Amino acid sequence: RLKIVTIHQEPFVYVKPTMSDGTCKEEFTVNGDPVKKVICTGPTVPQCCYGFCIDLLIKLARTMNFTYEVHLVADGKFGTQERVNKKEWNGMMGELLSGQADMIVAPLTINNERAQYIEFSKPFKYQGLTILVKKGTRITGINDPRLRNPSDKFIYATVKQSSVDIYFRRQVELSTMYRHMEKHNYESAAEAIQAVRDNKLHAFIWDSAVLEFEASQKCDLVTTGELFFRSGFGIGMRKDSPWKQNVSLSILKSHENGFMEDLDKTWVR
Amino acid sequence: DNHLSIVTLEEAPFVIVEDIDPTETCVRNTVPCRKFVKINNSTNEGMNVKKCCKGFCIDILKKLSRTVKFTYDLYLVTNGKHGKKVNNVWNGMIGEVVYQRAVMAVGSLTINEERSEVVDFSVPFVETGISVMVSRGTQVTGLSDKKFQRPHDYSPPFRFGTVPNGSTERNIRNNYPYMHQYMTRFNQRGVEDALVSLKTGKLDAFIYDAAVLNYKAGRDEGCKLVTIGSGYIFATTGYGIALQKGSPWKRQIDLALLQFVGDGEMEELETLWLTGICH
Ligand SMILES: N[C@H](Cc1cc(C(=O)O)nn1-c1ccccc1)C(=O)O
Repeated sequence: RLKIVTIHQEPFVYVKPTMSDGTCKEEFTVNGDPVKKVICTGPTVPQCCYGFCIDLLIKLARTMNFTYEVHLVADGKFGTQERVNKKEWNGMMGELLSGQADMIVAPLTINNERAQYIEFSKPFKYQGLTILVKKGTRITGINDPRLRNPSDKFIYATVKQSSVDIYFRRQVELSTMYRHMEKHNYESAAEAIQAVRDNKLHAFIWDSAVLEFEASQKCDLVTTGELFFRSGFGIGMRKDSPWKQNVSLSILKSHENGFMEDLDKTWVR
Repeated sequence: DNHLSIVTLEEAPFVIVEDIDPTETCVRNTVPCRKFVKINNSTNEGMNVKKCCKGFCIDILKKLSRTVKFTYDLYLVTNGKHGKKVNNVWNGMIGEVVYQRAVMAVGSLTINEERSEVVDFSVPFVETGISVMVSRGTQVTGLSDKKFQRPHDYSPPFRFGTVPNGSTERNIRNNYPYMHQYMTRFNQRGVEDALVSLKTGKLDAFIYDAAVLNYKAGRDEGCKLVTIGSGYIFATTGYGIALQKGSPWKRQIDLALLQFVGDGEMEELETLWLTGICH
């Protein structure tokens, strides 16, 4: 019985209240296809979980025949490595290596950092990083003056303890932007996004699979379009888990099957 | 041991092959690469010919040789292309690996389920997939476009095709049976062959490896041939290094590749070899 952790991140994981009798509200798509929902415990009430990853967890659970319990990550973070001297990981990463999760199913970005300590499946989604701005605000993209030059008249940030924070911190040439950002990063993408709608935040640097989806729904927002960096989401597992190879075999299969395609038409596009 | 037999396969811009400088030395961003060249078509005898090899993946192979610290004897594959299981005996680059004639294959080799059951693939180092090239102005979502799955639902019916006997043809044959049947009469010789049929209005669309269609579109004179957005690419995947099942090198190769995408060294190679003049 695998313990799967995950994290609220539309459109990959919607997290929605339970009905009275502890069941999830039955739902279909406007294309007439059933909306699978699994119970997920978290910050500690059980709730209802669905979305792109969730269907993907169900295909994996069926393909490789296991059972599972899902929960939301304790600290609500993706995970970076921090000092205590020893070092430790926060968010989904720390839970994966502590044994609190047997597998991460989420938009977990694959990077050399994480991959040193955990195994990733072959990517299940190909995406990148982009910038989300409130429509009306018009910057040219990653090299816009008001961005390469930092100043508290135009505030831009990413998400605390994420692959984007790692990315902006590992690279000596991103030092100025990163010095601006760490004074402004948000604990979660919903917060950060809700700020851009409240004018409190001006540019969000986040995953295009998520930011592009927020522009197509919340039409007060929009992104740049330019992808200044490209990255992939993988399933995370502990070093040498029995599952790693069959998991990624199942990801390749689902790409060629068009299964991932149908997830994109259901959740992302 | 850290001296390694590596197989590759010519396919500009990922691997580009040149004769040796006449001198017999491979100068510049070229690396030596031998090729066993047959004497005639009715004997197994041949000579090992010396050539020089450059390109996007050759630059990859260089960085890995420096980062992961190995040396290598690169050769090109004589029997087959990327690797096809023919009566359960692989040819291509995959076959040189499975039958332990190379310990890794470097090239424009796509990562698929079938190959992964017999070789190990490193993390992908360039995104590819199945994509659609059209002349600018044709409106097409992607492979799963209705104008492709039910072609006679539109008048005139679209004229599209691919180059048969590859992965694009096979993938389509399995996923869209009636699309496969219809586009058969529109099979192409090869990529340069199908571009011209696009540009002279003979063909309406070309369905093929997405990295290769992007690279073509980048360097198309007049910038009139275009591919669909990256978000409409089907069976997204990527090029990777094939190693042997259980290879002890896969770990250092994966870390090395993810480092090169992380610190910018990969985007630089992309801009060096892959980015063209259109858009
Ligand atoms: N790299 C080639 C694969 C390439 C050639 C074929 C073909 O000739 O049809 N199409 N693709 C492709 C199919 C799906 C995803 C990505 C690429 C390989 O290794 O075969």
